[PDB]
Amino acid sequence: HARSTGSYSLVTQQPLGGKAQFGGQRFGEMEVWALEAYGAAYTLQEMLTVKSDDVNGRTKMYKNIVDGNHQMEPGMPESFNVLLKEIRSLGINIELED
Amino acid sequence: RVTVQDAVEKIGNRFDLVLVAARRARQMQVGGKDPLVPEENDKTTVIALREIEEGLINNQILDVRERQEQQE
Amino acid sequence: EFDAIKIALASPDMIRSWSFGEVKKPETINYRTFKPERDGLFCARIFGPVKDYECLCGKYKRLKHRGVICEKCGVEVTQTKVRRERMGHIELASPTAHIWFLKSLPSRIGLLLDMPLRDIERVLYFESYVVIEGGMTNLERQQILTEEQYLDALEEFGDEFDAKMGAEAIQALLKSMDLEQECEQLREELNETNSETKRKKLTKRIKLLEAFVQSGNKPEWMILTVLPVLPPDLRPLVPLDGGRFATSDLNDLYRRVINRNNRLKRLLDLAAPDIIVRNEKRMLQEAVDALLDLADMIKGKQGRFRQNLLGKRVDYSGRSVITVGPYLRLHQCGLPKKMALELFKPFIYGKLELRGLATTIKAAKKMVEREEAVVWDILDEVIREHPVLLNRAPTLHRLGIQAFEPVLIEGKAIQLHPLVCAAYNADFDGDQMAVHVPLTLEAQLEARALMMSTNNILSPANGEPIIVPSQDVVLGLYYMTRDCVNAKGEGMVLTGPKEAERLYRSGLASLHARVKVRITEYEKDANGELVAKTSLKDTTVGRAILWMIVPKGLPYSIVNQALGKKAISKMLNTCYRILGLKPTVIFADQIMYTGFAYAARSGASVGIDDMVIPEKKHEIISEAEAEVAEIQEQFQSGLVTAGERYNKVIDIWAAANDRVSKAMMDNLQTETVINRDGQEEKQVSFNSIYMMADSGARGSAAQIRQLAGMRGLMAKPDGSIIETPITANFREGLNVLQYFISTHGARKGLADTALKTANSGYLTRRLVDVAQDLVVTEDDCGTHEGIMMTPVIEGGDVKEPLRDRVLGRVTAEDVLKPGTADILVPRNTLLHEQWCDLLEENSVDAVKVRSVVSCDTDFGVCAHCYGRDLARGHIINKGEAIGVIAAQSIGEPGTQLTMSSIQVKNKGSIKLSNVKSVVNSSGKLVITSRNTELKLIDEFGRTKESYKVPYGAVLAKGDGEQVAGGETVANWDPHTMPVITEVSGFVRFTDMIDGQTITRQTDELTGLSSLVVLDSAERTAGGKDLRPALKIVDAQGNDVLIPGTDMPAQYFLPGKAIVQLEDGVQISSGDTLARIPQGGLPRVADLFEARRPKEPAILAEISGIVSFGKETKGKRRLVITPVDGSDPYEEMIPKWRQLNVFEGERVERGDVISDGPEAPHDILRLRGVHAVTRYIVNEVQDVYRLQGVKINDKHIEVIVRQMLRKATIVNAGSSDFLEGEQVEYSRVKIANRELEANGKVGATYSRDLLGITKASLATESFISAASFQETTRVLTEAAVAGKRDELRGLKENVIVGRLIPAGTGYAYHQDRMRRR
DNA sequence: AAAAAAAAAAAAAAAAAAAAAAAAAA
DNA sequence: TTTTTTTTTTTTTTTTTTTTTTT
Ligand SMILES: [Mg+2]
Ligand SMILES: [Zn+2]
Ligand SMILES: [Zn+2]
Repeated sequence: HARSTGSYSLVTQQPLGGKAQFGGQRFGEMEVWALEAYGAAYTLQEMLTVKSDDVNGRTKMYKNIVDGNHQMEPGMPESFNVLLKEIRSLGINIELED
Repeated sequence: RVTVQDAVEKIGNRFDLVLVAARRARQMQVGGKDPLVPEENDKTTVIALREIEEGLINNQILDVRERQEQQE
Repeated sequence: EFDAIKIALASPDMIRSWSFGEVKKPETINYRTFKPERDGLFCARIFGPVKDYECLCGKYKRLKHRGVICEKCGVEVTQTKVRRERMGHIELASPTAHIWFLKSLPSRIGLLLDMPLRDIERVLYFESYVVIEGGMTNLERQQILTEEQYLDALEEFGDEFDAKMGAEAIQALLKSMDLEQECEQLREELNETNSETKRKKLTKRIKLLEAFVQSGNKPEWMILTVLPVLPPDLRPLVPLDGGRFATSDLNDLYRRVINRNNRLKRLLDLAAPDIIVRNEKRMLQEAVDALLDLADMIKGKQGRFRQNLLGKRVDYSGRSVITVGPYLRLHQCGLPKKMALELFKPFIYGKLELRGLATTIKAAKKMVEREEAVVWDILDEVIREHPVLLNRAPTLHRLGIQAFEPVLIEGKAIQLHPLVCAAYNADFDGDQMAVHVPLTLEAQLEARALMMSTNNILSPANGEPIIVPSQDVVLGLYYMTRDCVNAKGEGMVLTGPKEAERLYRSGLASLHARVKVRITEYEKDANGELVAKTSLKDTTVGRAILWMIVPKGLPYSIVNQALGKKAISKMLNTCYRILGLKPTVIFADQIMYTGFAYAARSGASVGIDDMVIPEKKHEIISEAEAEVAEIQEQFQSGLVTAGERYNKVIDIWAAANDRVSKAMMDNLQTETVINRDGQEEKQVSFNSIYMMADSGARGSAAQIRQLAGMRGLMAKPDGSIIETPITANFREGLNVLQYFISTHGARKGLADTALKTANSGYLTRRLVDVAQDLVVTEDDCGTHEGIMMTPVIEGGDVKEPLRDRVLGRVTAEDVLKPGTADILVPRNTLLHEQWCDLLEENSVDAVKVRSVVSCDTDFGVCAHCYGRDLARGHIINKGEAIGVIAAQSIGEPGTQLTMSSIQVKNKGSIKLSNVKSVVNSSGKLVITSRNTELKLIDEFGRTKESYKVPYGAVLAKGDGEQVAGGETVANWDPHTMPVITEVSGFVRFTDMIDGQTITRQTDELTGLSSLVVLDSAERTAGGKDLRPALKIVDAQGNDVLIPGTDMPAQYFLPGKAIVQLEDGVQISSGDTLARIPQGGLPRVADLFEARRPKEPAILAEISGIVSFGKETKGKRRLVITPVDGSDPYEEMIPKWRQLNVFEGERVERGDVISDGPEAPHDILRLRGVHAVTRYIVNEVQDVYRLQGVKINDKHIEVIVRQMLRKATIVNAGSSDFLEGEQVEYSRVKIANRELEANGKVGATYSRDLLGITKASLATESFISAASFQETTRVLTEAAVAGKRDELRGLKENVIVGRLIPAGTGYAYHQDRMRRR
């Protein structure tokens, strides 16, 4: 079972799992440790920001790929902002700085 | 390329190798700055690594080329 | 984008600003039209449109009306994303106390107001009252009341005095607190008060209050007044497959909260009685509690931090069952065509668009769907050289993900290089591997330069190659090079390997026949110049054929052996070390090819006749039966006990099992008895099973043993080995009961495997969590301190030589060979195999070497402190994160784990470490020092042995002498605690009161009785204070003066002692005066958590003479008086332990008082950081060595460094720290360094070993801990402290989604930090 | 008929930590 | 008779998804 780009989850814009849904594999905690065990940094950022979470990022990467460019635009993980909003829902005041 | 250990022999850091290779490949991929070494129907990555092996690429040639480009 | 992130507590004004309206309706939609209800949970005019750039009423469906809000429905025509971003709020009629601060244990509001949590809970739950501004009344400010006392206060103080109950009361309390007076009075009390619990609570409160005033916060903010509400998008109303709605409980909780708040407002409008509104307020508080504790969304294995931030599903992925293929090269792996065409679909579309074969991307879509032959050429173009990551399921070590060049192949299985399988721990019984695709040029170069399988042929755990050929290649090679006495082509001469191959393949010559040939070997002994040497070599035909595959540099003798598994492994290691990397990769591919091919040519099958049952099995078994029957009848007659009979039977069964083992090995290994072209000759056997066991392909002597000979003796459920062992073996039949016993043996092993893996996962989890931050940052700290490195001997042969320990590290001080004043190497030069061998031949016994735990690096580790980066030759690079690789190396082998006298052997001189001896009466040399040790220095001069000699031993020889090999010298009596005497003289009865202190017990066997000293309790209290004292006196009766001091020789015995001698008998030096009566993975987990063992062996807290204190006041008190220092310290001891120190002993600080397991914390506070890390690394290394797995000490060392990252202050010094404060070590280090560089003075600190989880919680970066092992506590602390996040480590940056400052990204960080 | 918790199965094993109770004074 | 220390006891953490009861 494989995938290139299909429907994402609603609550968090992440690729679906499983086989019944046309999903993608899980880059789990252990895999992240194994990646950062190397000096591999850009690949991890691509895995967990542009290929899985960043709603605007992945669309732009797709468009660049179709245009022969392999350029990465950082943006920000969507689920990160989701977590920020959720914890702001509690009695917690968290914000971003300069 | 079987491996890039020779590139490390040329640039012992093993990390700036990746940065310079990616910079050269990005510059020569999107447009302009044609590769200076013959290719083998390979992607920009492989030819950039081969050029780093050949020694014509280093940590200074990219900077001086950018400076000359800036000067014009 | 943002260098750092900040956190603070919620304020009503900020809550109002965040929201964009009040959701007054506890409703979903109008349920009369399809227009969502006004100010409902899904409110358009509060949040935004449901459809992009279209109003709810449809007034403006056009972009030109962007920004302008309608009036018919009041919906601001924007993108639907505004619904995701815009929040909401609920104005609560009654204030609500936030619940996280209520049950945090310790509660924030709890100790902030300095009242018990029970009273706070009772007050908030509307079942009590509290005092607000008691004033001139009988009621204290913090006093709480009940309904009866409320009525009493009303009757007596219904005037100005006032009180409340619940949320409003607590809000009034918080609003009516100052902070200046609180801080001042609390500081005064801390300075004056000297009680541990009050002092601790007071300093905790001072820290909380000073942090709060430092932060821009007010206590009332911790009580909710306006409740924020999540954007509707994050709480979607998903309809199930039909006419129904099934969304999260969040919508239900919000509906409940809004309904209850509306009901409370309505009742307050109605002015209901206080009881009904009280119930309403309590219900509203419960509803807010249920809505808040979101926690689960943030908590749990399925929380945002762990399920959606760290471990994130990713596109461009796939998976499949794996399968073998020889034809692949190590730098590439196969790939099913379908997954190739599916993964690179964006890439193929782009390549087709650029190629011009199509214009609209839909044309390329229809092309790929049609499977047009053009698409395959595009696939070969994109796949040309474009690595992909092949990852297995349990990613334990960094090798769990390796890059590979795809090679499109038909089928549906991920073909894998065979060799690399060994690294993955991947067997082909159906395991499923995942394929990921790097996208960007950064990532492609990153995968090819680091994760390519070529770049990883040396493991990070240790220097052993990881590409060790596994099972089939090894058997083929071994069968290719193995001499038989005679065969076709035996006894000729070959001009070279080429015609050897020609002869074998033609069938004219056997694959192996001892024969002389001509081989040319190339050697680079000169300055990197190849020299050719050739001559006649006696070898084997298959061996000569193999020689064509070795590169030039290697010698020839390397392939003149049988080439077992270990031989091939070290042969590849030699190739890697002498010829670099590329030759080794080519050589590994070739060795796999030439192993599989000749294994195929061998036809090494296994039939049932390949395992012969030795004839002695029956006879050995029958003799064993006769012996066990004889011992059984001997027990029947009563000559022995049941235990003695059991032990005897087990021992003889073990001996018979060994006999059968030896018989079977003799039968197998030299089975071959064939002609030599003469009469007869024996040779190493060609029996199939023996070949597959000797080569090391599969199994070993242990495994073959139960295929032919008896299985031995299996364990009944609890290891209690049955006295009727399995007399049968697998080749023969097994009866029913023997199989039942084997099931007993095997089910426990399977269940072990399962739960052991479960636990090892969590051990690795903690290990990586506690060593996330450490990233190599500095080349060298320029520090001279280090740890001593020596070979390890437990009391026998050396378990692990000095070379293995020292290899790959950086020396701290110059090596001083025993040619004293000979500078063998510089004091700070790296060490590798050549220098290691030079030290070895120099016979260097101990070396000072640099360790990360000693490094003076700031927020990191000095590179030279880490030495050689395993998995690569040269030294560590600037950046490569050591913490995660070290944690993985320590944790991965967790799966492999499983949950008298001395006879000196070698010949050498005798050395005594910590020597304090005396000549006994017989003339032998006894030891009067508990901590003395014996070294056997070989003739060379090095330490080849070391033995712990207990107190009062026996020695035939003396110091500085020589003992032949095997000469028993060390011996002692471990039964009774000796009372040996230092001097010689008469023995009186001094303070031996008979009838009150002691008793007379008669030895019935002989009649020669002996005085008996009872304990302190059994006798009278009057005799309790009367000490039993044995004093030595001279012939004249005068006291004997011990040399070195004026004190006489008096000995004080403990309770339950048996005094041997009587009055009127002289005693020599060293006479016993009284007969004194007397683990697997969990061990590693306990060790790294650094927990107090069951019996915390207590060491000497301070140097000085020792004495006893108050007796049986719960425990016995020992007081050590320093000779020149201060005595007043005391030590309580459970006196029922068999202590080691007498009453008149002078010992050094940190000397064992009661033996047993040693607590790490006391070891530090008594020995030192180097000593405790030595103990930890040695013990865990012993645990791993128990199973044979090898882990380089550096990883344990760095983990230990992280475990002690925290420390405590002993004095504030000229700084502004609190003495009772407890802070990160490097913080005080840099502070005191900058203070000392100036004219001021520094402070003093004591280090402590916080357990791996404990030290992990000390991580200042709350984001790390907020994602690790808890959310409640970490978030509570971050909120109260208002701790800004620095984003320095590796885990937090992953959460933020920016480049990790570990590998390549480090350079980028090195740029960004340069900006500021 | 409408609104609201979990008292309504559950316990193991072990550990960390907080609160209460019991020595042992002067 | 009060107060500090230690011990003991209670409670809260550590690797597949909600009806019945009351007003
Ligand atoms: Mg398997
Ligand atoms: Zn409208
Ligand atoms: Zn250092």
